[PDB]
Amino acid sequence: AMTIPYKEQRLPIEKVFRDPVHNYIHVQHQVILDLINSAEVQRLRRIKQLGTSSFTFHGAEHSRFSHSLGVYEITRRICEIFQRNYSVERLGENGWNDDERLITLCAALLHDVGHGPYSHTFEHIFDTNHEAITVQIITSPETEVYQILNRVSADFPEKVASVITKQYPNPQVVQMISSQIDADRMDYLLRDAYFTGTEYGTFDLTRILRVIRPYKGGIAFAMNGMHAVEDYIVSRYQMYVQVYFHPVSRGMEVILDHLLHRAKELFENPEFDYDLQASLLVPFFKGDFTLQEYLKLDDGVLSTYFTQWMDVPDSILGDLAKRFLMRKPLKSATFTNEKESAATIAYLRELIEKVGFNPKYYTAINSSYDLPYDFYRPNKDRHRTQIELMQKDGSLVELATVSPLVAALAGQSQGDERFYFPKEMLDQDLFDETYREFSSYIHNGALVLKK
Amino acid sequence: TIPYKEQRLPIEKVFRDPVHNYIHVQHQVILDLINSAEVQRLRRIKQLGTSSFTFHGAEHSRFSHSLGVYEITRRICEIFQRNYSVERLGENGWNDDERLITLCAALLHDVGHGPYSHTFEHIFDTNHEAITVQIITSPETEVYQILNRVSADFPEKVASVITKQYPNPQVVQMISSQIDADRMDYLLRDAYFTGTEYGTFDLTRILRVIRPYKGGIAFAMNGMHAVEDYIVSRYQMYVQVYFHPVSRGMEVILDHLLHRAKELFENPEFDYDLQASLLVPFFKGDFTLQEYLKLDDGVLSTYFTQWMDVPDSILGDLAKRFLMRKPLKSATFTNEKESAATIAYLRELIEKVGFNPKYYTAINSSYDLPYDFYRPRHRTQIELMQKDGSLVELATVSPLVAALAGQSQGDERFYFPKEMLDDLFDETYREFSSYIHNGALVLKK
Amino acid sequence: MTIPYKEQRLPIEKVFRDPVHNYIHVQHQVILDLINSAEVQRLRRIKQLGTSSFTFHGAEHSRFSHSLGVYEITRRICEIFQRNYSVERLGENGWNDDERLITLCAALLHDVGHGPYSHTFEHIFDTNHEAITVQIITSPETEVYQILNRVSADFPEKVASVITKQYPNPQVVQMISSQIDADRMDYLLRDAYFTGTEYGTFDLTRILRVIRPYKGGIAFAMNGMHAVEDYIVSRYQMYVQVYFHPVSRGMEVILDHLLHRAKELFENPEFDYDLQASLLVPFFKGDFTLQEYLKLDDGVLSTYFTQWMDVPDSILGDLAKRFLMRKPLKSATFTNEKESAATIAYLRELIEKVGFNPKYYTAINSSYDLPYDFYRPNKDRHRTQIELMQKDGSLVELATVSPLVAALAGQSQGDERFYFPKEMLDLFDETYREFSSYI
Amino acid sequence: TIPYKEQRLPIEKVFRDPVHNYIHVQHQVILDLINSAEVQRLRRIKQLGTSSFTFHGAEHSRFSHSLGVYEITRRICEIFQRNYSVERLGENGWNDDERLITLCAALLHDVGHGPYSHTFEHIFDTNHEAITVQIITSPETEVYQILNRVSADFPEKVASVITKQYPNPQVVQMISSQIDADRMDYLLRDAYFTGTEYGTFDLTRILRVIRPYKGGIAFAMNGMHAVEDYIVSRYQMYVQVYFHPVSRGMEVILDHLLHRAKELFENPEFDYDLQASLLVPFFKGDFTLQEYLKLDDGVLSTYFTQWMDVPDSILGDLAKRFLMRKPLKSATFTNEKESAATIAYLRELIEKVGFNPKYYTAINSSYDLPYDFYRPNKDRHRTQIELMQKDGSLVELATVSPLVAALAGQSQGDERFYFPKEMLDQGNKKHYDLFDETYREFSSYIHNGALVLKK
Ligand SMILES: Nc1nc2c(ncn2[C@H]2C[C@H](O)[C@@H](COP(=O)(O)OP(=O)(O)OP(=O)(O)O)O2)c(=O)[nH]1
Ligand SMILES: Nc1nc2c(ncn2[C@H]2C[C@H](O)[C@@H](COP(=O)(O)OP(=O)(O)OP(=O)(O)O)O2)c(=O)[nH]1
Ligand SMILES: Nc1nc2c(ncn2[C@H]2C[C@H](O)[C@@H](COP(=O)(O)OP(=O)(O)OP(=O)(O)O)O2)c(=O)[nH]1
Ligand SMILES: Nc1nc2c(ncn2[C@H]2C[C@H](O)[C@@H](COP(=O)(O)OP(=O)(O)OP(=O)(O)O)O2)c(=O)[nH]1
Ligand SMILES: Cc1cn([C@H]2C[C@H](O)[C@@H](COP(=O)(O)OP(=O)(O)OP(=O)(O)O)O2)c(=O)[nH]c1=O
Ligand SMILES: Cc1cn([C@H]2C[C@H](O)[C@@H](COP(=O)(O)OP(=O)(O)OP(=O)(O)O)O2)c(=O)[nH]c1=O
Ligand code: NI
Ligand code: NI
Ligand code: NI
Ligand code: NI
Repeated sequence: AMTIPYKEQRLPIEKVFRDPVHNYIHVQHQVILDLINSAEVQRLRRIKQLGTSSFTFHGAEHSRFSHSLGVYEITRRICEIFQRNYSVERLGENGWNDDERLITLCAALLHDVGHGPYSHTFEHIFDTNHEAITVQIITSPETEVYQILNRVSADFPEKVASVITKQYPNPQVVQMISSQIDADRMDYLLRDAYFTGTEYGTFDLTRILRVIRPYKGGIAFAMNGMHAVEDYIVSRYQMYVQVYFHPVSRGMEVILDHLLHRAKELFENPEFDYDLQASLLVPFFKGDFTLQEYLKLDDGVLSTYFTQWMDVPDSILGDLAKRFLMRKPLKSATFTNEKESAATIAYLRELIEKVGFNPKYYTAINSSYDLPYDFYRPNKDRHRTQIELMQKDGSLVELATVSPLVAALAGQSQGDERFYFPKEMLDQDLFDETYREFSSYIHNGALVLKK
Repeated sequence: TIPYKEQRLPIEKVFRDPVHNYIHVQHQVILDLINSAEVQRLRRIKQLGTSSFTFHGAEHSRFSHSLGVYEITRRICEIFQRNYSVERLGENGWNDDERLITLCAALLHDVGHGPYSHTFEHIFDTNHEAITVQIITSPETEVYQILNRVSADFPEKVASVITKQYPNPQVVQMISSQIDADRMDYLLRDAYFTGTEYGTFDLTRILRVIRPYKGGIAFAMNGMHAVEDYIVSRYQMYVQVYFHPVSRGMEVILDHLLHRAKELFENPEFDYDLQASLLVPFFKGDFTLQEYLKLDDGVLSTYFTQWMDVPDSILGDLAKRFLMRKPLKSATFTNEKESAATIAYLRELIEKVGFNPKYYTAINSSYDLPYDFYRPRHRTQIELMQKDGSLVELATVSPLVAALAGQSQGDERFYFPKEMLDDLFDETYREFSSYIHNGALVLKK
Repeated sequence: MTIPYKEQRLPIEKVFRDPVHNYIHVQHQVILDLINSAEVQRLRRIKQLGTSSFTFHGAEHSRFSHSLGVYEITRRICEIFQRNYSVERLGENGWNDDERLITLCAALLHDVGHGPYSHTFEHIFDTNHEAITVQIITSPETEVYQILNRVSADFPEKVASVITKQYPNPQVVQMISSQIDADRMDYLLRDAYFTGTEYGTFDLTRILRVIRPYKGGIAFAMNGMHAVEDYIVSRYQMYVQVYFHPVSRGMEVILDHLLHRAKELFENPEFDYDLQASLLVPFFKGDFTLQEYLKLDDGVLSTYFTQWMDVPDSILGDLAKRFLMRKPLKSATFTNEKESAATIAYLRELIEKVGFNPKYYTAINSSYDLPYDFYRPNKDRHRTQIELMQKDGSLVELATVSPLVAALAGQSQGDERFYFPKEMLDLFDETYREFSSYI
Repeated sequence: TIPYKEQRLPIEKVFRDPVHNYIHVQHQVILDLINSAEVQRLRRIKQLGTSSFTFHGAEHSRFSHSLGVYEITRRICEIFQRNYSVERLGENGWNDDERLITLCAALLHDVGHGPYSHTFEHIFDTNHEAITVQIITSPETEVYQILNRVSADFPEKVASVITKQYPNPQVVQMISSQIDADRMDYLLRDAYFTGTEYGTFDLTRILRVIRPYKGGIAFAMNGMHAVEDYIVSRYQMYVQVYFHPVSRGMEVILDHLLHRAKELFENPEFDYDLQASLLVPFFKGDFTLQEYLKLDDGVLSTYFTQWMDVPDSILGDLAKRFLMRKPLKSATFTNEKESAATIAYLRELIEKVGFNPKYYTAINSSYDLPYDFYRPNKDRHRTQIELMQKDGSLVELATVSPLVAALAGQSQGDERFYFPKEMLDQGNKKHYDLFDETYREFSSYIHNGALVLKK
């Protein structure tokens, strides 16, 4: 027993957290344990990983907390492997340097810490940015996370954040958390599939762990593992078109967006004279918030305020709050492009209006390209956009050049376009002719462009 | 127009479920119930309460559990109709005319649960069974309007299944018995989401041996082992998950947090605004059904977040302990009588160092918990059906089930702040420590 | 009075545990009798993948389990069709559940004519499994026929017409045989399950959620395009990684040359030795009865091989050792059959210098010859389309709307391999320490 | 050149396996053993014998099981070496010099099994452990020539691990104990192929807590529940799969079929040709290793097909019953002594309708099957699963697990009486009246799957 500095302190016994996806999360460092236990990581239990997806895939109730630990776990497994077989002691200057282990472990655990409730929707209404806030959390002395990291060394908070912002000077560390095949994507693809119940949009983590390699340029995958790397791209693409891009979840998302926007407009309007009782949102209505105010938000804050709003003297706010709480998403139809459809969309909005729906709150144009999921688009100008396969002689070849399957998927390359509207426009009074004519513009789930 | 009662969906509707793969909805009435306000609200209430603090995958809702119970129930009905109908077995067979009502009841069996049900009923004296019946039979609810639209007597009938007075024992026992769709779903779903997996017995195997008869529901003798596996899963799920001390430590905090909130609300000397409008009728002890329906898990945690800044050190700390996961630790003890003197002394030491033992200690046993154990109320027991129709008791023919019945080492725990086991309060902490060895009380005083 | 055979539903359905589908559900007496019949039972002793097990050692599943899986998938389709898309609701574009029994029987029986190592066997002895399937279904001598004849007199021929694609209900025909059918779906899933190529598994439940009858047969909902894509990708992965594997084919060549060599020394009227190959005699002669064929299974051949290891012919004895002890020939990849012709003959003579004959130790082999076909949709042939159905009932060819499926189709995966002994790569050293120049 | 014992393959050779995903081979010795004639023939022998008749997925070979056991053992040795080497725990630690012999013993543990091993040993008085040792220690085999090439004394040492005489308890217990690589693979693999998907435990959690100590192999106390799940899976596989009556019905037919063939061969008056050359040494009770090694499942089934046409009624029919799946039906009974006179009477009745009772009936119990229950003997080290406390002391599993005590206390084995199915049923719409009253008399003794003794 010696004087062990904080950065190297180990728990007397390994701590294990049951996880349905990875079986166990293994924790050996005091620092990592203290981070998991910190106020701002604990906060992630109360924020759903998949936002509105749970309305379509009702198993999708998992938290950002569990995913954060999952990412940590995969990262830990990679570090173990790198140290065992591909260390600096074995391979020299560009081998894995295990002094990088702690920072890589912290970066993995904390990568999503700045996420708020329904963050994609919250960011569009309130001009937050989960990435900026992640950095702020890590480096602002008021957080428990900072106080832990600063106890490692004085510059440790800045270093951890630089990993997340991809400015850290070791590409093996950067690319383990963020690349085209990283611990982050690997956990969420496995976890989202496990909980939605789409268990066939799933690859083999262990085979990928068998072929993952560190090198001078970052992280590559041995050539004999090409097929396992293919399965991963297959899962990635399957999860995108089947789960994340689902029209009904997006329909709920549109409601949420329009709900939060109406609230904000009401708060700012002097002619509106009722109390929204939404104290934790006030700083965001005003566009003037602190990190502390932000850290108080989670999914429950929003739904709690929505419940209180079902009684508001505003018919639109009231209805939108109802729609979100009770699951009444807007319906959608596809169109080709914004330019062509413009005239038809405008006219359908007129019809919707005439029937008593304010088009601003009850319609939207929506694309899957707008969502935070990117396709594999390997480009030799941005090295972190490629998946590299390592040949036996140590040379690298980009995945798509050797895999026709991947090249076919990377070339499927397409995001959709949708127009949203109330279902009651199609469900079937002195509005007969209006509904009849609206329906006639919808065929095979698509806008008929007659105008 | 076709009658609501008979409104079968021309195209089946399916909901992907990670446990059962799909929930199949085949009747308009069932779809309408799933879509109704008071079922939807179950999305916002966690099935397992504080268990997620121990098993972080246990974030599944009462909503997904309710759909699961409905699904297993649908599958038993389909097997009953195909293999054991009245058309074949008469009196001992299944009358599929009962399908709609059995399905509505299975879907709604938990609709009156509030947030952190067990804890909530301890503080505010609510009752989920009674509220479930209220929801089904009160005209103000979407659920009622749907059921009443079936026929005028249908709400009361549906509720009679849940009260266990519906005159069909096959219908009653499908929803509630020792082995029913409810327990089968939660064992499988809890196992699936916690990742414990001990509680994965083979459902299709039980579905293959489940039989109707004149006095309820039995299991074919050739399915004894399948039934044993279910008993084993229950045992495991109870001993490993439901009775977990850490989860119960978080429950004690929640309990004490809500009590302190109530006390402050009633405190003439308390100036601060709790901004807890939805909890107010419960603080006051005068609440309506509509007021109860507005409650969910997110309501409580939102209010706890606001409370973290309250000028009451106890309330502020208890809210922090719940939101930031700082449970009381616990140690086992055997006797309420002999450990008493020792417990009283530990409370002194805890107080000595500045924790109010009313808030920062508790006595807790797994006997208090909502779930129970199998020991052979009106019927509630497992019957094995011989090929000749006669019925045998499971425990009489399975020594394994018999052995586990007598296995109820349900503990007793004293809860206390972790700080006690880790400034010259140091001697007090050491004293306290010497009374605790390997998560168990050392009886000294 | 008593129930017609045609209509004998079991009081309690019978279940067969299957690791792929969890359960095979049997609810008709006709189906149970067929399952229990002599010619279906013999499929237990014939491997589904022949020589693949030498490369993927878990692939020891029989054709019997595959046959039951096809039956089971077919049953699930019918049950869904009846529930949601029956004639009662859709008329002419709907499913008529009176067709259930014939469809299930055909599903179950589709492969009954398969012998041991089917592809190889047909190449040497000139047999045809399709023809034999029909023989079995229509010959008074089989238990299968007796069962079907008991349903009604014309039932055997109707069942067979389903297999031969001549039956007048395209829905019945396409369920068993099309571009995505119960057959393909089971073997892809099962071959994946047993080889352990875990992905190559697609989501069957999603396919069964999107599968639709219509007047011209079987189509798939447009909103299920991605599910259908998942199927195509699995298909591609299985072909490229499993069915086309060179090591498995290296064993196929040995077996081919082993049986072909045994034919020769039986045909050769000179050298006299008891081959002991009682059950192969009719096949050497090319005149066999059906009963003679039905006695053939994997164990028969390997039992003969065990004996052939000591036949005075060193070529046959070696070949038998090689097949029994897993000693496969190696292979390399080239492009043209006319361009490479000079390169082959040179190596042939160099192998003969070692003391082994190129006629039995080399071969020309391509992936395109195997009993597996790529999805190649044509404008004229309706059999080669996967049809997607829009909500208005209009059909769209899968490849028209899926670039991924299109890009995979145009990917002309065609192998071309020359086979040679491993002993080449290592008499004295100065014989085969030369011309390894093809790496 | 590098010594054979140390020879590593240029690149790791991976074998796709549906159970363990991959089998990993690094040693030249292991690759050669896998490739050897005696290991290869395990492809031609089913692991579960007659189980495939009740669970039709169960067609996996003893070969894939052998690679599985090797793989699990390799994973354990790997864990033992990097976490519990002698360099770290000294005396209680793992000595990686033992790796190669342990892998060899794991791969070869079942090499002496012939076709339908349990039935075959009953009729022909073979012993698969004896034969395994023979294959390892006999110069005539490919397996010997590989092992002896390791070193002169290596074959004897490999054999001693299997006979459990080898001095290192860690090596012996990894391969044979109450919780070893052998049991772990077949439980998982048998579950995987039968499709009893919930008859499985978690290999990865056991691997996380498995540990060497001076007296062998133990498991960290923090992994007790995972050890529990292993016992649970073990028990459910026994009761649901291995002990299945229909599978045992087919085994009874196989047993009597082989017995009849032996008897017919021994009859001087019966001069018909059985055409079963490879079985003749076994009929005679005089076989060599080489004659045994030629035997597999395909040899037997081939002979059974010919036997369908042999002019003995009993043999022809039994051969048909085995090829065509016509198992004997069965009824349980609890006590042999009290049931004995009744069984004799039922045997008379069965005989009366034309079924020779010696071939068409049987009595067997699950106790007779090669699956032992967990019964820890407090003074017999080998019978126990040891859990290691934080203090380093060992505590037997049942001692601290009520569930395991409950399962271990419920350890029992049935008793069945087997008879032709046709004794019970009377066709579709009954017509066959000539023995009708005998069928009814017989039927009155079979009730609720059990033999009923009249009062
Ligand atoms: N209706 C409903 N569907 C749910 C729920 N949870 C998950 N789902 C799944 C099953 C549905 O088929 C799928 C799509 O949701 P909707 O039914 O609202 O959209 P869809 O376009 O199917 O509407 P429709 O078919 O016209 O009722 O989401 C729920 O609470 N209610
Ligand atoms: N510490 C901690 N444990 C968690 C969390 N989520 C799940 N768990 C699980 C891991 C362990 O199974 C179990 C242990 O909880 P604790 O660390 O609070 O209690 P314990 O007394 O076992 O450990 P301790 O001595 O308090 O560090 O809870 C979390 O966010 N923090
Ligand atoms: N050697 C061998 N491979 C097997 C066996 N069972 C399955 N396999 C699989 C493992 C490999 O994925 C694949 C390769 O088999 P081979 O070693 O015969 O072919 P390869 O071209 O690797 O020959 P090589 O060892 O490189 O000379 O076959 C077996 O019993 N022996
Ligand atoms: N009949 C039959 N069953 C099989 C086969 N392969 C697996 N099994 C399974 C499914 C059966 O429910 C189980 C029991 O076999 P049997 O049907 O021979 O015995 P059981 O006592 O069920 O006779 P039963 O037909 O119910 O009077 O074995 C097969 O080829 N034929
Ligand atoms: C689109 C899609 C849905 N689902 C799930 C999500 C939902 O919970 C459930 C129903 O989804 P739906 O989008 O409703 O799909 P459906 O074809 O079953 O019916 P329809 O579109 O006509 O309503 O199935 C998948 O698992 N995979 C998929 O690819
Ligand atoms: C007994 C048993 C059977 N099975 C499988 C084996 C068979 O393939 C299939 C049929 O089992 P059976 O032994 O036939 O039992 P059953 O209840 O399905 O019907 P019966 O007794 O009337 O025959 O189920 C299990 O998976 N688990 C079990 O415990
Ligand atoms: Ni992430
Ligand atoms: Ni419930
Ligand atoms: Ni087929
Ligand atoms: Ni074994």
